[PDB]
Amino acid sequence: AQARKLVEQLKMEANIDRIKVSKAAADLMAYCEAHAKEDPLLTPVPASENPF
Amino acid sequence: TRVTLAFFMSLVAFAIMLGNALVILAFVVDKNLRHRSSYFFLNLAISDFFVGVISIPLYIPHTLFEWDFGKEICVFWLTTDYLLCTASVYNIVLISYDRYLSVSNAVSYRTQHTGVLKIVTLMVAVWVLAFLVNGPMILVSESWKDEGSECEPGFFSEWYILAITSFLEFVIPVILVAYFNMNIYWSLWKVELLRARRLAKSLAILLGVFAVCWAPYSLFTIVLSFYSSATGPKSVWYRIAFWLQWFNSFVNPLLYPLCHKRFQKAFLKI
Amino acid sequence: VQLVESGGGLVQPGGSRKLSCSASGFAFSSFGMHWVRQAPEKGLEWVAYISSGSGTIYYADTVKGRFTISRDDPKNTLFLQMTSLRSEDTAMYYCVRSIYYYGSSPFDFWGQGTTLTVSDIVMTQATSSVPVTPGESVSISCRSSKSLLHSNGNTYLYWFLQRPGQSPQLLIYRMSNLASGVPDRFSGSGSGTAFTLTISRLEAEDVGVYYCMQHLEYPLTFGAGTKLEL
Amino acid sequence: LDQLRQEAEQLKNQIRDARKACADATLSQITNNIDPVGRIQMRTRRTLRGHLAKIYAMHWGTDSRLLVSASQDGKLIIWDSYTTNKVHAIPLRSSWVMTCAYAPSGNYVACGGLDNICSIYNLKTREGNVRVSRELAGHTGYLSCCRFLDDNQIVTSSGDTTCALWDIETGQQTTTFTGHTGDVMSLSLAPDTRLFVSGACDASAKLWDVREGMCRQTFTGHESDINAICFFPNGNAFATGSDDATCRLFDLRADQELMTYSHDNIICGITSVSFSKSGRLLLAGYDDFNCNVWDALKADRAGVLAGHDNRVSCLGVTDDGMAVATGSWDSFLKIWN
Amino acid sequence: CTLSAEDKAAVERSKMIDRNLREDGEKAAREVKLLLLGAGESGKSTIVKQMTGIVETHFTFKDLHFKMFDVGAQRSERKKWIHCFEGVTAIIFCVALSDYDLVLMNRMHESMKLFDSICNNKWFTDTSIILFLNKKDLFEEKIKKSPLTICYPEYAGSNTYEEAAAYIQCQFEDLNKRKDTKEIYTHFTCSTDTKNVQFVFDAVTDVIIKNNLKDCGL
Ligand SMILES: NCCc1c[nH]cn1
Repeated sequence: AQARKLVEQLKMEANIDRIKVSKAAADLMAYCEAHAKEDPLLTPVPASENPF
Repeated sequence: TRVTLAFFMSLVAFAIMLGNALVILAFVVDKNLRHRSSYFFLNLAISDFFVGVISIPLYIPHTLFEWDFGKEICVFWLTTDYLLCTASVYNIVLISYDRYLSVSNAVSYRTQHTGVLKIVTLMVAVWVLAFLVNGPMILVSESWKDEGSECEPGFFSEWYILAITSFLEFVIPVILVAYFNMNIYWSLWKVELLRARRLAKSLAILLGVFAVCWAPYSLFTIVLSFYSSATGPKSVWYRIAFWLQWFNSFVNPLLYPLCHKRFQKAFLKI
Repeated sequence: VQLVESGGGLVQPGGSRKLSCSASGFAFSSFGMHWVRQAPEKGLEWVAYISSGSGTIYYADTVKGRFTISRDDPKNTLFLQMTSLRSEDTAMYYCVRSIYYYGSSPFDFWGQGTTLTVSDIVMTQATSSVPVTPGESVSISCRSSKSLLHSNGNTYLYWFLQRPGQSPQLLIYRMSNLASGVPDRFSGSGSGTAFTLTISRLEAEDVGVYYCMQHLEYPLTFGAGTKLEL
Repeated sequence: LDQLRQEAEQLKNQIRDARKACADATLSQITNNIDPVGRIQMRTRRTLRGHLAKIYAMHWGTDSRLLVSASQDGKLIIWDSYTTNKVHAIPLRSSWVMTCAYAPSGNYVACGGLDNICSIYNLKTREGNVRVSRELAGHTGYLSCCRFLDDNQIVTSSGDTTCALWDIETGQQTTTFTGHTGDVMSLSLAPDTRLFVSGACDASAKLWDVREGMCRQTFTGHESDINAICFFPNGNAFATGSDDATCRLFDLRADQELMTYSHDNIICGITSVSFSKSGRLLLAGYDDFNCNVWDALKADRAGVLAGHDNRVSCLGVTDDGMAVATGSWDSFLKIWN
Repeated sequence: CTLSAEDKAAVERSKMIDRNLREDGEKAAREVKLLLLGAGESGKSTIVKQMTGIVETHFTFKDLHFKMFDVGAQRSERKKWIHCFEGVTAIIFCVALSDYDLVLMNRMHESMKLFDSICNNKWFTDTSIILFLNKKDLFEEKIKKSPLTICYPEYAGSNTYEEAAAYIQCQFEDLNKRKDTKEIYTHFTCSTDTKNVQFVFDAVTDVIIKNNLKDCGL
């Protein structure tokens, strides 16, 4: 029973379409560059409007 | 000649002031020390800090250059000095009693709740009794009969007023501290060798320092003020016996408060 | 949730009178309590305030030192005591709850009031009567004498309603919010020192008297009231 | 039996070969042309006191003003971070708490621990108090983390190799996830609210789909147990920490490992991990009695936010990204920006 | 002040909550916490009677409040859960005597390994242990027919109960490796009167006295 369950689980997890690593790296760096002006802990907010 | 003496007196005054200012700051900064021990330590620190503010510096002109002070300053000086010294001694005794109750009964010491007003009641009764010990008689000192002298009490003429004062300020505290420390040791005695040796050494130090730093001046005063009233020349023995008394306020902030682990942690926090 | 008052009656000039309020169905030890007054044919009037912890007690600028406010927490009872009554205190009284923390809605539940008979930023209501027809949109505006936008960013105007033969219920708190149990067809907005409430798609049981209050700083001032009738 | 084992080994080898063939270029060779953040320093703006014992969890609200904290005294506290006030104090029945949650609608909170029961509390009522709305039971070990999926669905993970999804109104489980071998310690919901990933005491993590119940995928690679998992803003990455002084960055599509955060002077444990609002700063809580800030794309920087006298055991970030809250065993809670 | 009335009400609320929290916390640091531990079927049920998840038992003895925590229902790894007990006053350990021959690798060696793992743990370098040896009647009535060499080949003593008990007790106490910091107390589990609580009361009194003295650098 355990062997059959393991075989079924591995068969389910084996048939998966994949993409290259470079694509994921590009997507991550793109999202990182896309919000460079809205992060209050990379570019500090002027003290006139900062609640803290 | 005068320069070295002035430098040494200034050094002693600054040492006392810093040594007690550290403890006052340590209590002020930390808010987790709301227990009995910290209250008593703060009382000791306040007394010992005021010891070195009014007494030593003003005394320096009284015995170095020129007495431009008069009666109105002399009486104030005497009252302040006596009150502060007696307060410090009584604080030592109170800390000893607290520690003894910490071991003579642990169950009833862990399950009490009095932490509001009895503490301040005792802290103020200490100073009240400290005044009452010496204030009246020193305020009824007018029998110099000679305009122009040093600033010393008026009861150094009769020996039956010096003796009682030295008896109700010195002997009883020593007896009580010895009795409490002996109870603590004998109770905790019942691996063993090192602990017994260490604790015997610690208690022996904590009693010997007090006894040695407060006995000689009282002895010299009583012996010189019973029969041979030498009111003129004073040798080095008298002048070192006077100075030994104040040197206790340097040692006290090093033995009682600093040895505690909580206060070491608080100091490390600053 | 149920507050009931008692104590009203008829009194000769002078004398004394004590009024009580009994609560049932909530935590009486987390709410501050106000007493508010209404004249026989006029607008409401602020009277007194008592807070949680019995620390703060205010009073009216008119009868200070003559009224006594007290609370009893374990028995959940609120007391007012007055002596030497003149003819200016023939009116009805209301008990109001309030709780102040981040996000709350003060003046939420009112009582049923009691009757007594004896033998400062300025709020003025603009109008006295507006005839309307169901299915029409209505705007009711009132005015002030100083700015109400506090520095931290709030706004402290209150819009209350009163139908015939009933007690008031909060329509809008802090000049822009909506209370509990109220239909979602109301709005309110204003430009500093002058404010207006908007009602869309009128219906029955929506005719009566509307009131607007301030709470920027004590004391609090009332208006005459706008009567909306069909 | 032998044929099944041989088939499993062949499938594992095929998966490994496919993963190796799918690895062509690494991001460590791409960020060398990226300007670093530079030195980053922060200062204590507020300090919240009132807790006595240690602090085990904290969680931000949905508006970046209200705060929840859980201690070993059996106490839950709801604060305001703009004026250092207390809005609520909630007592508990079991003093052994290890997780908390804040409902996105600002109405409910949750607690759990070693009693095997998850308690759900309601904040807004007509009597002015806070009452116990629900008690969920059905696990056999101990709860490690609970999150609100919606206002009427909750998710729990325990130390019995089991994760579960509960429907609050009914009181009964609707789906169970099994397949782990040891204790489970973390889970982090996705923004689209359809998937979640969980890490075990067995140097592995698994990604799950909620509606169906089938385990979606499994990642391995750590030398020892996994103790904290957070989840990237876009929903296509996550990062984990182990009790080996090591952090790792995994992706759900490339099916491989991307970056390793480690340094020779660090030989203590990792207790919590969180990201920032743009995916450019990674905040980690170590056992060296201090936190650390890592450049998420270059994997080299050590901007210690020291200031605690014991182990830092939880941290969090606001939704608008304008504060960082840290809680440690020293019984204090601090706010940074 | 530069605040509205509502903010003053808010700070009053906060101060009141602070007072309540402080009172509760101070009332919650005036009690004794004990952690129970023993081997499988070690008779600790008898200890609980004579005196899922975590099971908490309460009692009050001579003006002290004792909280006993039993942790037998847990089956996960002990490394990721043992740290939450750093502040306990004492660990109670229970071990069986009449299980020297039964093999589950008898019971005695497994108990020895468990004790050696617990006593030298890093979180428990200043926490005292109270050791119970139980099931002694069957032990006395079992050595009349079975020799102790069945599990202790090195033993070369008399076939009497007292020698056996002394040998077992010394063998257990020899496991300690922190003789200068924490002590170990031993007692044979009685079954006729209320000594099993008096022993714990004495042990905790001694622990309190020593902690008090050693916190003062004395
Ligand atoms: N006789 C005052 C106490 C004293 C003596 N010497 C110094 N101080």
